[PDB]
Amino acid sequence: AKLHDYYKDEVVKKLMTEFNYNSVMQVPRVEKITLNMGVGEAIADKKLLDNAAADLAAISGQKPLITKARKSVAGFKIRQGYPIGCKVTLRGERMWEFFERLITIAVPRIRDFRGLSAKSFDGRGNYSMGVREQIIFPEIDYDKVDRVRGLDITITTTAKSDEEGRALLAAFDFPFRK
Amino acid sequence: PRRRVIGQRKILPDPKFGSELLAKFVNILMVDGKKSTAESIVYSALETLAQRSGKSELEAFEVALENVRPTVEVKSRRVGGSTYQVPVEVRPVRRNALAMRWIVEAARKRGDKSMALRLANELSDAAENKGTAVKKREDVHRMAEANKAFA
Amino acid sequence: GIREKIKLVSSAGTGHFYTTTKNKRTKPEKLELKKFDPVVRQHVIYKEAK
Amino acid sequence: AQFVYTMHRVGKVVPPKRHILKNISLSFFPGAKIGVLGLNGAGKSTLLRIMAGIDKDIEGEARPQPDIKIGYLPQEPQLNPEHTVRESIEEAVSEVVNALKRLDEVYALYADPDADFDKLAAEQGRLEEIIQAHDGHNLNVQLERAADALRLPDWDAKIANLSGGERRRVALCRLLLEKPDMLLLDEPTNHLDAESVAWLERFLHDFEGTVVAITHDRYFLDNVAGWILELDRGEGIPWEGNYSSWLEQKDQRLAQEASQEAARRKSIEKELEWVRQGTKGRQSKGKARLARFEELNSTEYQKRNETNELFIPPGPRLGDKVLEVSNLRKSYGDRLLIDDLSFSIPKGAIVGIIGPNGAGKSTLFRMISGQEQPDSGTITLGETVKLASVDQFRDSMDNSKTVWEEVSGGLDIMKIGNTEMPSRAYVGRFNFKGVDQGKRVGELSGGERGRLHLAKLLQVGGNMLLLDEPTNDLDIETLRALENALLEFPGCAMVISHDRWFLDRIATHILDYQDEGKVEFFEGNFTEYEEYKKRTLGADALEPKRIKYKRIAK
Amino acid sequence: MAKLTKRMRVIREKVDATKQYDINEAIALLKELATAKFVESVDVAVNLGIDARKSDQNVRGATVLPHGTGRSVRVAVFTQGANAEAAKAAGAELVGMEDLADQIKKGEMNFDVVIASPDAMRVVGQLGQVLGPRGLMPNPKVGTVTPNVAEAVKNAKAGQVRYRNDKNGIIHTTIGKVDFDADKLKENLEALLVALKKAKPTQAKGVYIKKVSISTTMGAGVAVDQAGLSASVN
RNA sequence: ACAAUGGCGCAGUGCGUCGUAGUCCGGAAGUC
RNA sequence: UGCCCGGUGCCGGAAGGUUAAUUGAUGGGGUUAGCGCAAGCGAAGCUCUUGAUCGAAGCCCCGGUAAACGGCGGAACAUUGAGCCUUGAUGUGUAGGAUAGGUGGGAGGCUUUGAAGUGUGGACGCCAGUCUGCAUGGAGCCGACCUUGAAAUACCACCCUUUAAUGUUUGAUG
RNA sequence: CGCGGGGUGGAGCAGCCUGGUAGCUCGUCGGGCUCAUAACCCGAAGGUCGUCGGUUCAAAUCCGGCCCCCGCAACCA
Repeated sequence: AKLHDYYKDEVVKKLMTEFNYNSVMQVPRVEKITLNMGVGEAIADKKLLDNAAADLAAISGQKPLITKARKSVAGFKIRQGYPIGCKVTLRGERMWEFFERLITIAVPRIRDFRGLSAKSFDGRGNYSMGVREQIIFPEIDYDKVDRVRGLDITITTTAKSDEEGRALLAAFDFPFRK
Repeated sequence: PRRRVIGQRKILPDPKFGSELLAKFVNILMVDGKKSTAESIVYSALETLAQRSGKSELEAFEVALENVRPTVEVKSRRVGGSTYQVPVEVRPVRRNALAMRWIVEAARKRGDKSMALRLANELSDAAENKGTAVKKREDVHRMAEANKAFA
Repeated sequence: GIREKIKLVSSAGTGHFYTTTKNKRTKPEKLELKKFDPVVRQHVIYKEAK
Repeated sequence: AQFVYTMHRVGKVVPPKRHILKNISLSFFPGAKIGVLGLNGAGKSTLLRIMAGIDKDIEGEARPQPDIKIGYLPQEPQLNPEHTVRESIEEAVSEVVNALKRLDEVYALYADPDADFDKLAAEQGRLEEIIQAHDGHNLNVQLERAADALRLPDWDAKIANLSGGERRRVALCRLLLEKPDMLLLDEPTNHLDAESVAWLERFLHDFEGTVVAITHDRYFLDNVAGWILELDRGEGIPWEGNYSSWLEQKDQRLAQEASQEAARRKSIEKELEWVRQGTKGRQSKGKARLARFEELNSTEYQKRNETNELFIPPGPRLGDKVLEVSNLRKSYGDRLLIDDLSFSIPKGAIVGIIGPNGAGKSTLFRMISGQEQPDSGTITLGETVKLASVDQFRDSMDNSKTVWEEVSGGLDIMKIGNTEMPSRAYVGRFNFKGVDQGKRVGELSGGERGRLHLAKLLQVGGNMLLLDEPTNDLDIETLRALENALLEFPGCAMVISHDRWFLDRIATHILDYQDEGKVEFFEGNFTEYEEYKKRTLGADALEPKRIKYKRIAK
Repeated sequence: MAKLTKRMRVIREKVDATKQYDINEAIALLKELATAKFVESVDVAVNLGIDARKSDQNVRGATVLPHGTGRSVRVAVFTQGANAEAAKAAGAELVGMEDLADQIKKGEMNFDVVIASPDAMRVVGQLGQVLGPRGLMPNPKVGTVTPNVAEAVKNAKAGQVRYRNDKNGIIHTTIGKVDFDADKLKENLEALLVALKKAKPTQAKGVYIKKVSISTTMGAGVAVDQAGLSASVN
């Protein structure tokens, strides 16, 4: 709803004219954002994953994709095709929607956070980070969830450098209020 | 002691009705040496029975006294290097002494929220013959009936 | 072991059967398929199993 | 003829288990009252499913007399959820009621100007032959009054709200109006109350042409009970009589047989062991080692299910007050189930619950589990109390699911109550070896479907058990197992029974549902209630009423 | 139920008890063993092989026998409406619009033949299940309700007999009185036997008679060897 | 110490609270 | 001149288990008087097949045995089942206490006493009722019953079952 | 060289043909009963199942590969 527009006009031209590019397609556009929870819910309990699923589906408007283990591990017993966690890939609408909610409300509510963190880059231009306590989102509370989990995030973007990604991040609005 | 054994020593009366069966009843029920907190919950147990049931307060402990009272008991009698359990008929003096104790032990064991509550349960189940006190007695009965063979 | 031999009986055509195998180890259910009937000269549901 | 039913070399081969019935050759004659006995997996319910014609995938010939009507009564009847009157009228008098309705149309047609009088008079002949051939019919007040005398719920009541015995007693009363001549029936003693068991005993005992059932009660085996068909290696052994000393003899016949077989095998192994040292090998190395071991030396299978036994999960640690009911009242329409009922259950307490089928016992459970509310009065549970409910209605998702999967829910690791453990090892503590786990719910015996049921609902943790009719589907070695398990559990349970020993195990307290809105609570073992009952009886003796005649004799 | 009383034992001890005889001999015995009670009516109780449990034989019906049965040929019609509209010409003996069979517990018996109609039978007579302790109330079990009342009445007046098998194959039937001539009696007997041959057992063994028992309203009965195709009656 | 013959507050006692819980218990342990 | 009866051999016992010849019951099949244009159904008699019923020794089992082979570590009659009658007795799956199997006959009695009542002995917990011995009594109970039910029970055939007694027939043992 | 059995806590053994729980006796340890020591009572600890890897989802078990101890045979000349 909100961030979508602030991205098109203000953010995009700011990055353009820091790398002095002449094409507006050489500007990073966010591509997707992944919501993995895989804290082993389905290794000792099939329905705890069903739960976990529903909880990602409350913040995203629709059911998630159930993830699965890709080979045999001896030290955790599991096998290829075995459920073990759940993702929700977000492109478009739901990306925006989430992105907003997140930075705006959630990012203040991160433990002892008060500035900027833009040092975690893949090599291409892509950003990730974790979530220890899931209740930091505006619609997830402890007086709503049955027991608390974390989860983690993978922000993909058409950047070709970490100069690029690193700037993108700082050009967004962290307001320090609820 | 084997020479200077003696019987009961002067119990202090019931404050309310004056019965020295009730006097004993209270005595027994106390713990940590307080008659007050005892007799307090006792009268409460009587009232709740005489209320619910509708019966006199009198017959609420006197036909409870009759149905918890035993008639035979089980003596584990070692008789040399051998040992046999034998019955004998319980001594009249002891016979309702035992009764009143057991009605206090029954409510201590058999649950509910408070001891006056637990006892106003047993005071029913006494006189009806199914109670936790009733059980004790319907147990030393079976167990003097198998050993009836030896004596 | 030996995957069991059933004899799949017909009920709009032949009075006989076609012959095949199935795993009864994992199917207590009675087998049915469309197999071709020379008496009717048409394909048809075949039924019945061991 | 003498053969009312006859059997020629009948068998059944199940290659996962063992051969479950073999070479059954029996002849069933008029007047005989036969109980078919044996363990789970002895094939006793299957032998009756064969004679009823339900199961016909067998070797040999299972053959009924050509003029008999044959009645069969399963453990879970085919009555639809529909109403009591509608299901009672359905498979019995329908064929006669349709003939009586066409016969009324023919009456109406005799007064119609265009009806064909000659075809009306032939339809009337073929109708009156049907109504006479059937003989009985719906009638004005009979079946309806007979069902009320035999105390069944409302004629406008729903068959789906009706519990084990009632639903079976309707099914039976119906079945009997449909096919009388020979009775084939599937452990009829389990889940049918005192006045219904005394009724069943009387009826079976007076019966014509014959009776073939199953039982797990020592009173049945003394009163009905002319002949005993023992099933256990898949062979049938009819024995004429008798009394509970035969059961004791059977236990001693198997202990002798198992030990004599175990010695013959061991005896053979010492001779086999030397052989290598310097025989020629000759007939022993082939006949002994290859042929005898695995198949011939493998008779000890049925006796081994006795020491697999069974398990109940113990509680989560829990306080002194578990359940508090005060002045509870509950009714269904016009029928008062519960009225001013008060009790508190202490920790370590095992509460036995007695009285008729449909007295209101499951409706208490439903109020405790919040699927009902008190009409009047109150039910308060402790805060940390977790419930584990076991019904009469033991239905499930599908019949082609494995034992392990139905219990595990597709988990290798289960959180059983407050504690993690491997699922396969948990499912086995209910008597299930790896080949019995891999079998399907439709394949299983009732007694295996019983251990299966308990193994499933007990995974949520054994904190407060609400068990309705535990003995229901069980075979006697699974009955010993449940009892042994229960002797080691801590308690916090409210349990039903009808079985005297099982009652003796489950009381440290009694809830006796006596009459409409009369439910009595007493605190003690069933032996204590018994001494109290004998004291009431004493006083009842002097009082003149013909009520006391039933406590005296039948 | 009560069974074989002192009065029957003693009457039987005077002339004869439980044996089969030629039809001429039996009837002579029965006639004189009669006691009184009231002037001697003969009825016959015919045991044959039944496939009646499965209605694969007609031995519950009613047919006209050549001479008018009983002592008076007594007919009552339970009927209503457009069926006995067409018995206007012919005439029903007695019309019960609902209520007409009720005299029995006042010491009063009265019908040879109860004719019933399709509108009436649904009201009155449709519970044929129990009529106890006698079978006289009108029932589905002998069946054939009226297509018009007219023809049914004409048949009954002429001499129609209502017969059922009991339960196990005894077919009780009124032949007539003992005052009827040997030749008039013979005919009814012969008639009941051809009525059964028509209606054969299909696989109750081919037997149309087994044991013939014979009776009168008061005396004591005797059994016949054969009653139908042998010669004469008296 | 583990507790309502009690705990806390305004030996015993008067009120009021907590209602059987590892709690307003005890000072984690502990259910005598 | 000791220890071993688990093995192999044997002896003593058969309650149960398995079990021959014998016996040939039931089911199934063939034929076709006959039913039907009719498809197809099929009696009787004759056969083709299956093998209820009985049934032992052996064998499993139970008890012994090593101066057995060997091994000695790490024609009558008594009793008693069953097939037919014959002669009785309950006939209760819903009310109705129940004796309401079910149909026909059928409204008044000999059953020379059959009253019935009062009481005795047995039978049914349907012990109201009747069944069924014997004393008083040489005399009519009982049918709107009393009562419910759609139906009510006088009184004669008689139906089969649970079962009893006589006549038996038969199979067993002794 | 040729055949095969058994390696399970400190000792001596079960489990193993049915792969998902390592069970028993004695000793040991801690607490009691003795003035002290045996016995006795209560409670607990100790095991890569001789190993190495394999099929399997998973091996004390089923299958192989090494290190051991004990048996059988070594004969017609």
